[PDB]
Amino acid sequence: YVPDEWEVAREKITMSRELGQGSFGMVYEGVAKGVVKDEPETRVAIKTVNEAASMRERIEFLNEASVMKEFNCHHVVRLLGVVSQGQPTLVIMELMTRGDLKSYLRSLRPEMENNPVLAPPSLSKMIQMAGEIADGMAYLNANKFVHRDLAARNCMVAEDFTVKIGDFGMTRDIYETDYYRKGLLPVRWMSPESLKDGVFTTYSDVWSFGVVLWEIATLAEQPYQGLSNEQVLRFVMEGGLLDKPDNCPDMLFELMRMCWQYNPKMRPSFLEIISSIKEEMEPGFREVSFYYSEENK
Ligand SMILES: O=C(NCc1nc(Nc2cc(C3CC3)n[nH]2)c2cccn2n1)c1ccc(F)nc1
Repeated sequence: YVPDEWEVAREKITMSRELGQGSFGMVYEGVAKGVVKDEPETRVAIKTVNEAASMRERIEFLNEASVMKEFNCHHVVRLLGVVSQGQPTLVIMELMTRGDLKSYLRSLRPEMENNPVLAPPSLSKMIQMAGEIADGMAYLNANKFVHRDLAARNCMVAEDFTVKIGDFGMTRDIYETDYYRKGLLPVRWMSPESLKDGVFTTYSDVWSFGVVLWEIATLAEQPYQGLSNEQVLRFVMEGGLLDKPDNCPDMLFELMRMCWQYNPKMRPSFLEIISSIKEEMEPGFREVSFYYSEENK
């Protein structure tokens, strides 16, 4: 691994409580100095590798993390720095206190005790999440990337409830059942063309986005529940679709349906998705989004 402008002296990092498991190891919260301009103390997340990992693994952890270096969008989790000189190997990133979107959605399901409970997210809360996710995705596409694993588990929730495209390749061992080996495919999120030809584009990311909306509307139920992984492949490739979740506003299901057009060319783009809901976005969206930025053509 070649040390970069992203290197941060170990002494500038403080690690406290653990947050949750990542791909190469436990993710911690803590504080960092000089990673967000000249801020002496910024709350950050700290990715680690298990100490008993080889030199090869540590380098692989660092190389994977480096793909994030090119991005700077309000609706994509930011990489802040890297600790590669000596051990433990660290990656410093924007702190998302509310965890992955799949865990956050699952935490909103009623508990089964006799106590009071928050009603499920309103349509406006669901649209705000849809817009922020679509904005991060429109940003990635403008930067010539195909995500290939867009799903609620790969989105993160901030303290203020802002949803962002999360850190890349972190949930394959957290949500094992969301992946199918017979490499590892997230079949319940895949477009018919990706299942048939193994090809992924922004239009297949759009398909997966529709699945993310269905996850939001069901509080992260498993898509195509009652179908096995092989049955999912067959059902989707034959033009089968997910049912409208009970109580899902038709407006929201219609957007899912546009995302699930069998032909990828007939699917809306992420910019097209945002445009259709922009009037419903909180006013700050016009100030922070890629959509309203100078970068959006
Ligand atoms: O890291 C993931 N999950 C573990 C986790 N992380 C939390 N917060 C956090 C991690 C990060 C960046 C990786 C450094 N920022 N904020 C957190 C807060 C509460 C419980 N958890 N559990 C993860 C998951 C999906 C996805 F797409 N990307 C990353």
